[PDB]
Amino acid sequence: PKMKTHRGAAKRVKRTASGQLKRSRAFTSHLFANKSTKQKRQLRKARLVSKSDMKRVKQLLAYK
Amino acid sequence: SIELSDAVFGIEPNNSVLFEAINLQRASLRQGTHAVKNRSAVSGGGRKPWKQKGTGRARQGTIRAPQWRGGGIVFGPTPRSYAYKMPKKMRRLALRSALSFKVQENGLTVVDAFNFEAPKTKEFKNVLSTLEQPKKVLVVTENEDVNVELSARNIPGVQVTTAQGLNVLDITNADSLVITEAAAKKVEEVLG
Amino acid sequence: KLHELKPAEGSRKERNRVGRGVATGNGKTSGRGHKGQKARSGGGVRPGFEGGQLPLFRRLPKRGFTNINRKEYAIVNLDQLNKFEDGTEVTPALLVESGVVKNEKSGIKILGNGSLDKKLTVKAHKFSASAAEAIDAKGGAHEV
Amino acid sequence: GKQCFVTGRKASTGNRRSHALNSTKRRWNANLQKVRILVDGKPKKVWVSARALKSGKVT
RNA sequence: AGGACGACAUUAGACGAAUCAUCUGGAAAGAUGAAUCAAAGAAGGUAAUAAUCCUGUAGUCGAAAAUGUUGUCUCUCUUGAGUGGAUCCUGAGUACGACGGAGCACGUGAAAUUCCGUCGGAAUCUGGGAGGACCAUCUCCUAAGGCUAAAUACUCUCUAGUGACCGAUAGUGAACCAGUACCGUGAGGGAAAGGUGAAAAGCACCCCGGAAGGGGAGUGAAAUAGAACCUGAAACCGUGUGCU
RNA sequence: AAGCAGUAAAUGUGGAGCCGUAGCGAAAGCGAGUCUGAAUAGGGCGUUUAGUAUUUGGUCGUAGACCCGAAACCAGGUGAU
RNA sequence: GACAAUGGUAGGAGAGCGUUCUAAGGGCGUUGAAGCAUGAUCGUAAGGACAUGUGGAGCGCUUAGAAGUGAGAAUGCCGGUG
Repeated sequence: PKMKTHRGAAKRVKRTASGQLKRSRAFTSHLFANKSTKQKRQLRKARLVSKSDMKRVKQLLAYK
Repeated sequence: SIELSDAVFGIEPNNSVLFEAINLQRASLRQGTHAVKNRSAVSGGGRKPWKQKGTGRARQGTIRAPQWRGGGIVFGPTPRSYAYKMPKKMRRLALRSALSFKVQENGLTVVDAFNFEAPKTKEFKNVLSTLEQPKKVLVVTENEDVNVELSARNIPGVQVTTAQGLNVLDITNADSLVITEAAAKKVEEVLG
Repeated sequence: KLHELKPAEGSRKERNRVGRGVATGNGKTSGRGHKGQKARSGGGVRPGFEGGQLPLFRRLPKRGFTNINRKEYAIVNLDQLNKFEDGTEVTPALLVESGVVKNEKSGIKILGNGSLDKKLTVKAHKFSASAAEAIDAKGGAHEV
Repeated sequence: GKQCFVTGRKASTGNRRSHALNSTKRRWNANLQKVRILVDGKPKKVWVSARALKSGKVT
């Protein structure tokens, strides 16, 4: 049958033109009195997944 | 006389597409009706026969296991289809390459209208002898001709067909082409 | 000649057969290494998550939504408009039959990457603000 | 088993759930009552649900 | 909703072209020469390998009687639309709501549409429902009565036919008189067993022996082809011997 | 692609569609630029545009999935000779 | 023609031998097919021939195609025999 995509990965990433994935940042949910005002302001920018995780999880997003 | 066109008969043949067209037409004639029983489908089993530990014998679970004599084929045949496909331009180019090979080999031979009013194989055998054709021949026409296929269908090596029924395998298998002056322009208008 | 056939060079290869001899180097263990979970008929672990520490798409936060009325447009840059003779009032019908647009999704949008260098009368659904200037500085109009 | 005479009411089957959604099979019976209704041939006593006994019957 | 009205199909069948001679051979279909048919060069048998020896194939012909399907003729059936609007009708313990469940891709969630058990319970064309909580305006429709062919799924079974399917440890468990010897109180489980030769021509008769079994002599092209029958291998068991 | 035709042939017709020609952004939406922000100021991703159909080989996913093997668990029956 | 290089498990890459079947071409066979027995033959290996005996009718070669494709070991299954 058709291969099934990961429905919880498809809510956390998006494909860039080169085929890289644009993820989001962890540690931004609560407990903000403990993080610096600079470490809170730089966790607000999205980044790309690594080469290693792309090695691991790249069949789960073969339709994305 | 002579009726041809350099864009359906002057094609430089394409061996790499001709091989795939022949192999495709060969793979598409296979039935594929071959099956075999496995552990699920062999009658019997469902009872361990030796009680596992406490007996000097090797531990077993079924009398229909792939090792026991009498049951269980591991990965045998199964009924599957064998045909595949390829682009339309490649199909057309394969036919053009086959016909150009018959032309370059000096196989093609155009003739005027076949005229048979009653079926008879003596007449067709004599017509081939007059034209001095090889034992394997392909008689092509514009439509179905009920007195050219009733004759020349019990002769060994003579195959009769139509302009809208040309294979790559039946052309590459013959030795000579005997087309008419209608089927020639018909095939030049279909292809090319 | 059916008794003399050759595939194009580099077109076919031998498959590889494990479990048949030690000269092949895949006969015993079949390239699967020694005892482990990855050496058992059956297999290894589910792809991505392994049962071990926390997977990657269970450790990053979700994001965004999907708009139900998202409208997408079939894009047509200016340079694709050069295949049309002068005049030749261009519509989404001529633009699909000509052979530049296939799937008129929600309409067509003329974008302005390239050089027009013609005098057309483009009729589209939406224009870019850098394509209207190009289509009207070579002479020409555009109705929406 | 039993079932309403006039209409067709009869027990149905479903689940019964805990506060943790632990399912367990259970039944839902009809509110059948032994009522002596008046059909000719003889007045006979039969099962009738209390839903049909309201607003129209013979007894 | 009951009957009367000639063509096809099934269930037996008939006709059906064209080859002779020599060598090897136990035997010709093989090799060597010449020759014929073909709407027939599919296939099987025949003392070996056959388009022309047999059964057949292409083609054409056939049906007392039973059945199926089908065309026409009867046999039935059977008043179809357009205006007008006072007023009357238009499926009720139904629709729907609360509580407890289920079903919708949809896990009670903001959950629409749909069913069930218990309680409550509408309106009547200005009516009633839907357009994913809910309200208003717009658009589409008219529940609570029922029937229905085709496209679709499958094969115990009959009729033709096919296979880069097996070839007796394989293919059905079963090519054999197998679901049987048997084995179990029972439900139930389950094997293993193919082949003389072209034709039984299957050894008249003589000799040793109580018989079994031989040794001849005959049948045969072959008897280490003699029914413990094609071939006959390895482990294993022997008899003789060359060097040690 | 299914469908139609035809020797279960192989070969025509069919262009609903599907991939690519343009991205970026949660989205409205702008367009080779866009998003953030007061602001190209800088930065992130782009302008890298040659792809596409079929097919041999390697590997992965869904199916028992390289082969043999439990102690058991559920359902329906058979047993007090 | 000069120079160098060539141990190897797990495993990675390449080139090959052989088996059953299919297509097309070209062959062999009762003047004796395959199989099976022997031999003091050929190839770098997998393996290929030839001669003799037997046997008793089928079988190779070339080029491609497709796989139930090659077994000393699983207290492996079945048969035979120590």
